Amino acid sequence: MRVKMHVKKGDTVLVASGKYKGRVGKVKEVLPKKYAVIVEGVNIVKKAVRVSPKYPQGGFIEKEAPLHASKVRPICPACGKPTRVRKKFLENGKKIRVCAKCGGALDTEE
Amino acid sequence: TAYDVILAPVLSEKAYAGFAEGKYTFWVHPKATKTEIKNAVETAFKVKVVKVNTLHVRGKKKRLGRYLGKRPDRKKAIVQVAPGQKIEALEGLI
Amino acid sequence: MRKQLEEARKLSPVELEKLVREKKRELMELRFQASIGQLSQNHKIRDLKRQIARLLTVLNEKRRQNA
Amino acid sequence: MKEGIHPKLVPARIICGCGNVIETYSTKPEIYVEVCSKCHPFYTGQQRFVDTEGRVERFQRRYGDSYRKGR
RNA sequence: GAGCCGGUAGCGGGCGUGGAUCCCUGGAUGUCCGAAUGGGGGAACCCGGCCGGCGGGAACGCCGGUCACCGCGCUUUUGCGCGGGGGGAACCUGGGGAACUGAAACAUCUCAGUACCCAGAGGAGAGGAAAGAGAAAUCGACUCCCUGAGUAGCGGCGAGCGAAAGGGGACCAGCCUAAACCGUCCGGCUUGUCCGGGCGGGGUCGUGGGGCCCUCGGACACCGAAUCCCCAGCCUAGCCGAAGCUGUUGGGAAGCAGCGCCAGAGAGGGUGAAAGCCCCGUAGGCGAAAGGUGGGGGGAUAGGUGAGGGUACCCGAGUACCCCGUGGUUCGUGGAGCCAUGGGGGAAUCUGGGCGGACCACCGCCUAAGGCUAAGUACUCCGGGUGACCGAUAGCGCACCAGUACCGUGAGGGAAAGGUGAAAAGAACCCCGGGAGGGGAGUGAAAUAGAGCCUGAAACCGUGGGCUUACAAGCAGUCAC
RNA sequence: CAUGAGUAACGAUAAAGAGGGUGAGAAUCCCUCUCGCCGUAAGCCCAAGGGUUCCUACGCAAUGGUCGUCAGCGUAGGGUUAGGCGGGACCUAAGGUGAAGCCGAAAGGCGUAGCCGAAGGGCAGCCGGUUAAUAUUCCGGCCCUUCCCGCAGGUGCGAUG
RNA sequence: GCACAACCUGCGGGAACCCGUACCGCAAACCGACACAGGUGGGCGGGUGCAAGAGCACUCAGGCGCGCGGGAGAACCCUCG
Repeated sequence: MRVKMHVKKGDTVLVASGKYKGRVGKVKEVLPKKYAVIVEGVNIVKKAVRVSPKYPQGGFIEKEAPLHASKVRPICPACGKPTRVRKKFLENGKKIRVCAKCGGALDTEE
Repeated sequence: TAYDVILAPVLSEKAYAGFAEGKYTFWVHPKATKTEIKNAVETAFKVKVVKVNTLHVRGKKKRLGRYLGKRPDRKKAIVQVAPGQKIEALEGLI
Repeated sequence: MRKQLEEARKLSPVELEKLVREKKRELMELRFQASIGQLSQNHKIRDLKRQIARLLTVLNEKRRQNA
Repeated sequence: MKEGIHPKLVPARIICGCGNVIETYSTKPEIYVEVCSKCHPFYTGQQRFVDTEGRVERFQRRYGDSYRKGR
């Protein structure tokens, strides 16, 4: 939780929570880790405006706070994140490797 | 530095009528010489600078929560045509 | 428009001259716009300014190289 | 500055006083005069080559003028 | 490394893994004021003279490049080509320099050479190779610390004030120039043989230097940046990086419990109530760059140093020195020394001349009246870190739109206000009402957590209840009943 | 946070009464009608100094010494433009500055000259009409101002000493 | 220098920028910490009457009605007969 981070759009687990049921992290800041797991919001029973239906009450409430979420999940769930061994000419690949592994290859899924 | 442009039309109401038949009013770089008006005028809108006058105004009365202010400096200048040409679209407009 | 960075690289005296001048006029166009299209304009304004800015950065670079 | 000397520095200080004596004569020193003052020289001149001056100050003067007199 | 269009989140539109936000180093215009300097001027705004430009050409008017002053050296003709100046919390040198209070008065004295006005060099200057110490046939630059005695002593000898060599310590380069003599030379005057100014050898370190005669002499020394190349220390961006889940009481758990875990890194904070194994690029260790800075270690660059006697001597300051008029100094007038200068006098080249003992006779001491700088104590703007250092009336007054509100003419003075909650889910909607605000619904773990909204007591005013009160004189009370 | 205190006080003894109106509510706003006090001022006018505000539109919980649907109050938007008015684009005194110069321990003291420096000098327009709002600035009628290019006619023209 | 292209003078042509007004403004907007009866510069100061007149009394234009109201109205200070 700093100028540096955890997972990004990613897809991860909820340990100390109410859901645990991991899923799509719609957006995650740089400093306040502020990340939305699309896993628990509300309605803000909207303005009474025609902003929302003239008869409103916003629906998708999803600002995800706490940072006990168990980011990253290869064939393994709760795991920290490795770093590199480069291996290839100019190779950062700070992919995530521990027990199972996941790096969010630019392919099949984030 | 030398980017000729130096203005923002006088979207102002009262100023309208003039636009309407022969003169036109605008906001101009608080500073341009009146002859500056004549030149920006002339080469800018391909016209015939006639009667170039000037006025200025700063802001008064803007309360800001716990502190306050009243705005910056808005400059006014009016120039007239020779035949009634140019500014067309602008004028039909507002 | 890093590409524009390129064109930049490309032109020289009277060129960059009237380029930035005309472009500038363009942004004027914007100034005018201050109450019409507007919405998608935004960018014409901010970026266009940044662009012409570059124009100048260059002129400086080149003729500076000169004298 | 505008009045030191010209041929060095003689423009400044002076703390002083007195009261009275009578020492290895009959006793101690009638001691006291908490006073302060100035203390300095004088002015004069000669010629470069048709048209001149000097200004300067006293002694240092005399020797000096002699000196550039040598040239 | 993958998100950003600063604190505004909102509107209305966006840029970007063909390194976008952003961290750093060097880039570009860089408005007008402010040393201001082209001129003026109540700064932050009005004037002007030169070449370029554009426009309606000339007149107008903008971008522009333009044009103080100073002293400073150079071609006397470039007046071309430099310098400074303008700052700066504290430290710093010198310039000038005060009452209180003490001396229970107070005139010597005292605070003190302290406060303050100033000028100025810095990043630190200060001082800095001895006419020193000190008396032992001794030391050896200067500066700062401990000690040296608060003795030696200074004094209405009263209040008081108060050293210095040595020793312990730290830090240890030393280096130079006019000093006529050399010759060289150009100017000299005026010519021969004087002075003037350039090159030098001489360019005194603890004493020679020069000129004549002879012994001479044929590779180790670097500066105070002499100087250059580097591992340039950093600057700000870097990187990794140790091990748990199941349960479980909970709105919560990181907690109780179970078993499994790390450790050259149980420093701390952060993740809805107190984790080594969850957040943290930390303690673990390592990391790293082509710019901006150098001591080291070494090189080279190395100016310039680095011999012996002989001989008539001439060769570091214009005033030493002595009279009085004064400063220093532990010295306040004294038997009072040395350095230091304001008046008048007014010279010596190493048999020279001040210095130990007022002074005289001695021995001894040092070598004056020019020059340069490093290194060790000071200082704190600014950065980092630690605190039997502080919690919002203490802390900087100042914890965040406080040096601003606001008083004063100016000078100048100089507040207050920190927290809703765990996260905004902070209040659709219905109902009295002009509104506020008031009852409901939803919030939620609570909303006597509801927006000045945590904990939220005393004071004071309030709604209800208990006892009590219209022949009563008493702080109070209070013992009794 | 109390207390006299819900008493003292409302800023001038230049008085006001009605009708209708608009409003959630109008002694305290709007029209209109009776009525008193100014008038030599409670007139207008330039200037100073203030610097918002002025207007037009919404609003009143704060503010007026209660009111208050009123405002010089709050919110927003628009509002003054001049070759000839003024001041500089010119003059100067006192007077400040100051190249020179005289002068201080330093910082300065004094200062010709040239400059800065005035509803004191000097200079070319007025009146009638138009905006919520500004005017000899705008419009219009009428009357000029200097400076530049030229041409036409005319001359020892040509400093600012 | 002028004098052949300097100045005096007509006509034509063409020029002329900088800062300024709003409104208050003998006063609730300027000065007294207040919508404080204090002060603060020049312009006839309309009219009637009065010997004269910016004083007098009523008024012209033009300006108001001071900003907390209603109420009976005894003590008594005020103001005045």
